[PDB]
Amino acid sequence: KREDGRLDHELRPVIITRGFTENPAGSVLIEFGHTKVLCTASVTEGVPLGWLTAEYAMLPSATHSRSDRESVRGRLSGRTQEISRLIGRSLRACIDLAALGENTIAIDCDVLQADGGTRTAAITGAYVALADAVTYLSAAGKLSDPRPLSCAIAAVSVGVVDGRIRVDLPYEEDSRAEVDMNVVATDTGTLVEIQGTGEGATFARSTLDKLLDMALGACDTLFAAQRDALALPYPGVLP
Amino acid sequence: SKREDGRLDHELRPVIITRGFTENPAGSVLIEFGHTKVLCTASVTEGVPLGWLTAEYAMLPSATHSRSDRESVRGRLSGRTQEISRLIGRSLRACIDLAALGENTIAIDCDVLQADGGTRTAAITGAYVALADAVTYLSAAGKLSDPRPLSCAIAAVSVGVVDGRIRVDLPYEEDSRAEVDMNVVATDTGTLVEIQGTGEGATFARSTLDKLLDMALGACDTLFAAQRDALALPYPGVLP
Amino acid sequence: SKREDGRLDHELRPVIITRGFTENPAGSVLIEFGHTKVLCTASVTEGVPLGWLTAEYAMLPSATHSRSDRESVRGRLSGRTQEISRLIGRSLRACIDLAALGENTIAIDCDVLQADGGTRTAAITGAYVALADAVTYLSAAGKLSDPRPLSCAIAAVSVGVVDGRIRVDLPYEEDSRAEVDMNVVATDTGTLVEIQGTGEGATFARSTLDKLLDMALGACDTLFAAQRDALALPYPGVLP
Amino acid sequence: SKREDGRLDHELRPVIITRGFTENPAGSVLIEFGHTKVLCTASVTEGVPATGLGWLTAEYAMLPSATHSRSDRESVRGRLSGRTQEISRLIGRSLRACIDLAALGENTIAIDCDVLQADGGTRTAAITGAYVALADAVTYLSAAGKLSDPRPLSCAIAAVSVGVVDGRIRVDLPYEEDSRAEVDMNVVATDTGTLVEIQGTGEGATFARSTLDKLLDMALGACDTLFAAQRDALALPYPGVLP
Amino acid sequence: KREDGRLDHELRPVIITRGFTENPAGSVLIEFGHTKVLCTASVTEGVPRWLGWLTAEYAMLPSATHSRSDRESVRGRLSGRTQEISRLIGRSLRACIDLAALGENTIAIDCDVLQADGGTRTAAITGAYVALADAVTYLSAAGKLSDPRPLSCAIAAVSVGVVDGRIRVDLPYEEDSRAEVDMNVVATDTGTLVEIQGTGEGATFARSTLDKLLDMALGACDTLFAAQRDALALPYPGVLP
Amino acid sequence: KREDGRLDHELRPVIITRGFTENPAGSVLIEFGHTKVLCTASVTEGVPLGWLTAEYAMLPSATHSRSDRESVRGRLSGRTQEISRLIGRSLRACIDLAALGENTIAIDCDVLQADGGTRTAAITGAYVALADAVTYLSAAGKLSDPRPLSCAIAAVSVGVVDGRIRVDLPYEEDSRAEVDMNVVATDTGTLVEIQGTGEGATFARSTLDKLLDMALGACDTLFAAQRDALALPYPGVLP
Repeated sequence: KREDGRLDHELRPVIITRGFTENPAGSVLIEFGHTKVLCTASVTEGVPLGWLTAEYAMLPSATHSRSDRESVRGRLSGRTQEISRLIGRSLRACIDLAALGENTIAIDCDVLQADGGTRTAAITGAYVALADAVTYLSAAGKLSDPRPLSCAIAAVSVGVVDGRIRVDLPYEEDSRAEVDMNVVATDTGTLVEIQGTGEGATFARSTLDKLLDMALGACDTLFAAQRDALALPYPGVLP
Repeated sequence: SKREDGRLDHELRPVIITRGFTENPAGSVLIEFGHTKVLCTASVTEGVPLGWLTAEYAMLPSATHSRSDRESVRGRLSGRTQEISRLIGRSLRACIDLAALGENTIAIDCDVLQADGGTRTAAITGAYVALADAVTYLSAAGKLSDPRPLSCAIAAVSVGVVDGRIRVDLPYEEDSRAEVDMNVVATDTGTLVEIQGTGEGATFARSTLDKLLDMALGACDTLFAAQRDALALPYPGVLP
Repeated sequence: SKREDGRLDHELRPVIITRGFTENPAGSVLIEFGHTKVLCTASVTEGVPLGWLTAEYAMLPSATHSRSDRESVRGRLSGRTQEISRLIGRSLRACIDLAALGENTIAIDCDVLQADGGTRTAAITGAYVALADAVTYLSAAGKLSDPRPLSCAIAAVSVGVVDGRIRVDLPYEEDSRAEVDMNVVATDTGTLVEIQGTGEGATFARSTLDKLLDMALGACDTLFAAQRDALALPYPGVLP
Repeated sequence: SKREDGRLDHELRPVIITRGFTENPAGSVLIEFGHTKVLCTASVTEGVPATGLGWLTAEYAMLPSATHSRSDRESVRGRLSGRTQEISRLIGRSLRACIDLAALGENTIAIDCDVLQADGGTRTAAITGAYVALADAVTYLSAAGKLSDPRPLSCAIAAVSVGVVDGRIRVDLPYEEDSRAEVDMNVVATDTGTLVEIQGTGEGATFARSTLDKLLDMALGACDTLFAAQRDALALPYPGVLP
Repeated sequence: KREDGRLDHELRPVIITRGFTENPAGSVLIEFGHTKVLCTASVTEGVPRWLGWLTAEYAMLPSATHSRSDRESVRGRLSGRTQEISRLIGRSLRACIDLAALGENTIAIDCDVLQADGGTRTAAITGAYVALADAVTYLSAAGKLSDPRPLSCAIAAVSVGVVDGRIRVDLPYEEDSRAEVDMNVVATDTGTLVEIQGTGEGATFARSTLDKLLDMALGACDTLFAAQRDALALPYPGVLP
Repeated sequence: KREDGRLDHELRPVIITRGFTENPAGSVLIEFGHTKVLCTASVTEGVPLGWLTAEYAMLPSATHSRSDRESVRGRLSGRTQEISRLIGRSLRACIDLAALGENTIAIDCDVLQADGGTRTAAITGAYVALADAVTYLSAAGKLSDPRPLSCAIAAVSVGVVDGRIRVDLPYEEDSRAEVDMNVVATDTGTLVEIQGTGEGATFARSTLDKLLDMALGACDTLFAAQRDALALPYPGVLP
């Protein structure tokens, strides 16, 4: 067994809390084990066909050692930009921006604690926030079509650690992985993206297929967790 | 007769203090003043630029009623951010013996998850508890030059004149109509630390100041008790 | 009994106010608090971004005893700068009826030519005189909805506990020793705008606060007089 | 052949590799994928910014006039675009996968990829060209006797864009094809039959796993041509005067 | 003889290649010996804040210098040298163009140094003019010109200074660093001056020296103007509108 | 005819006020007509052979219409950097940095009011400040050479306005000059730089002769003004 007592194919405990804050149309605190990310979906009137932007960031204290605030430093880190763009791509893949009307949805993912898999947790939670924002826009009757979402989005890290394929890697496993990867998938039997291979690793087709098989199994578990959380009543006051 | 949320003029919104909200920081405190939520962390490092303490305040884009642009993306800190950041630094350093801490550095981070008025005062109140936990952590690791670095407790609350009445801890609703606004920082040893941030366009008589101070200082006593209650619990994590 | 510059605890440094120091701005005021020299200007423009006023404070690199780095060259505004800039803007707006001004904008610039303590209080005191000249200018150009946009006068002074004594208008040396010190922003009507904390962070008794306010408000009276004397002269324009 | 430039779906644009385009850097390669043009240089430095292993960094930029309509300089805006940082990081990650930094010794190689003309596939061209520049930088260091081992390079790196355009799977997409593709991505591979990365590009889309397999098939088939083009160019004499 | 193999009045081999890239209306790779600069002219309709306008920007690729230099976009700011040279280029090119005759169109000039071995800004100006000409040719063929001949003269520039007690033109990096005094001279094919600038660090000069420097510089520009005409005599290498 | 009643070859009234502020070693308020520039020279304990650096900036209200503060914009204008570099290069031409101590002299030129010829005023004033800074340093025994200054620096603007050559152009003339430039010279019969200004224009060789003749005549007057002001005692003293 792993360090956290998990089996190789097991996700960490996933906790999805809708309406963690009240101002955003969507506000979801998602936890993959000790990894905690607050994902919000803010709605505005007027695009700059609707639009969806995505921004990812980590609180200075989220990491084991405190990192400098990017605002203080005066610039975004490369990693930040990389992840933000991944999230933006991932979410747009399952939303019909024409059915959204000329609206703008700003996705914000702020990591409160980082113990590996922060970008995949962020994507998984961001989708729930997006669902709530859409529910909100629907109530306020601002959607060109009642169902802009064509599929659900989830994501999970996967890699070879200690000679074995494992899913949802915490910090310690990730730093030890001979090959690692982030998989974004839909509940409608399709892929959205495979992202961010670990530094210095090259993989064979067979290895890719096995990594995908693992990740897709785990994603199914994520879709269910999302469905369970979304089955509850909207945590706020509908327009 | 009563405020929009049913409160009396002297009553604080419900106060919730959760220590060990995250594991990595030596101190991690989620504090809530009603709907206002601020994550307050205290990170510990060795060396300095006596020890030092620095503080940074920030608001998540979605914390406000309408999303605000991320400062890192905009490429600069807003004036509000530097004002409040410096306030927190001054306030906290007021009750620490940096000479009795070692050549260590405590970085205070206050990140607003939801803004509903009084974020900077909640931030200060929560930051003190985080600091206290950072001091406990340092103590266990045998890093202190003196066993008791903290010389007093810090707390803070907003006060103002809304509807011609002197009220404490203003939400956004009240704070937007306040005839006069401000933030008071005080110690649990009867002393003051700072009075700050008068509402836009607001002026106030000397006599009004004294009533505002009376009220604020009353609420702070409630805050110090809440802090003590929270700090009574065991350290919420693994200790060196 | 006597301070380094031969002053009593309650005495202000010699105050000099020179209007029309430059000709381009509607208001151009060189104010001096002893050795502290601040050029305060008021620029008038078309419309807002009810009129609006903004304020910006900055120190010339050579103003400080040891040359400080130019902010433009550094690539960022210091926190102290934004903090003071905001205070100046708010203070002035507290004694203007923007409606009486009509859609219009007054840009306040306070640039320190020489810093010897109390640069921000000098900047506020001088800025008001520049603002008055800006109003005078706008009136002559017949761009004012109301002839009397100014509802009161604004001045400010530093005060603190130095060498165990309550003292007003602290120079650089006294400021660095100050056990406690602050900037009091007052109106000539009899109200307060702000009491800005400044140090690294300190605690003071409420009775001490009352003393500090008492002396500070007295010194401001002297400042309001200096403002009137200067403003009693003819507009150094450049009349429209 | 229903492609704007006359190509079949599986065909690469004409590839031109010119080594020693400039003479100051240890490696300097102008690479062309049809009308796309990228200058890929490799500058060598003594030491590293601590264990005993060298380092390789990568930066990618587009000249203002490279795009169809002039774009503003990032230096003038005072900010790096997310696109720039994204590509810069991928290039460095891709090249490091085939270089033994220990066997390299404590030397640092700086890869710079500047787009002179942009007509799609600029980051895949950048990667493909950067490897040749890297190889030349290694030849330089080898001759100067600054290597802990004579052969730090364990494989060759190339990349090509692939996607679904006009309902067909196509490789090496120009500007116009890329801007209308249902699905598109950049495949980075080695010449040892392994994958380095599959970089998603564009607005965002979903694709069946069977489609991915087809995309990889054609992309990897195109990379073989790229690997041969790199070989043929490197078979020429070193354009500079090895120490 | 110089370490170059050149005489004191000799320019390094000059190469001008029009249509190096296809996207810009004008695109010229110019080489003063080992110095290589890509000079582009991008046509835009309309005007900034405004007669038409011309802007100029100069930059060096990190590897252009002997030791790789930091990318300005990564630094987070332009260097003073960059803005100094960018402005010099803008003034120089606008001096020989009638922006009225150009209509309300904007020409953006970009000079990116691929390899630096002295005289990069002068090479940039010389190559930029050729690109400007091609841009004017483009606009004409499109018809978006108020007057068929907005160019009133040809612009060229060269470096010159006193090295080892002798006056020389087109200084490489080598001589550039040993120069008692050196500067950049921009001139027209009419024989008039456009600008003299960038005196070497810590150097002063008598008017008699300045006159010697200018005479030398003007001679060299004659050669440059010939090179420009030769290159511009070839057909437009792009695909006219 | 010229607006202010000046002939073509004469300067606006020049006023030089040393010790305008006390903190810096050299502090000079110089005025060319209505142009006012505060030129200071600050000393330091080292360098980056001594060193001299210069910075020029304009107060927002210095111009007819307020200009944006550069620190607020977040970047230096090209004009600012162009002039800063010119000023530092000019002053360095007449000082033996080796003769100077192992110290730096930071030159700051801040324009209080701009009515044309700010940069030539800045240079002309900056030298006087530099002089006082040298006086200060030698009086502190922190100089290696009793006389680091090998010459005096002064500058004036010259151009063609209304078809005729004129010296020291105010704003109204500068904004309509066909040809325009700034001449930096020494008091020892040499030149330092001829900085082109304006939008850009050509001028004949013989025109350059006329421009320099008139400009160099004006500079002599400036050299006089500098001498007279430096003839007065140093305000402050240092044993």
